[PDB]
Amino acid sequence: GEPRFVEQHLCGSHLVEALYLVCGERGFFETPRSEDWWRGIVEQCCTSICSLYQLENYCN
Repeated sequence: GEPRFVEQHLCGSHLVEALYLVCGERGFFETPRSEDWWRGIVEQCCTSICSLYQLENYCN
């Protein structure tokens, strides 16, 4: 029952800070992603709900 599996609404600064926390800047985000990739993250985490663990899998 780890808290990182609790889904929530990641919008605005919450989503930016969550990406810095679980995905980091070095590695995945060192290469710019696509606008469609960013559309899917906002859709799955801001419009819908996603967990920090689910967000980590988007960055592999």
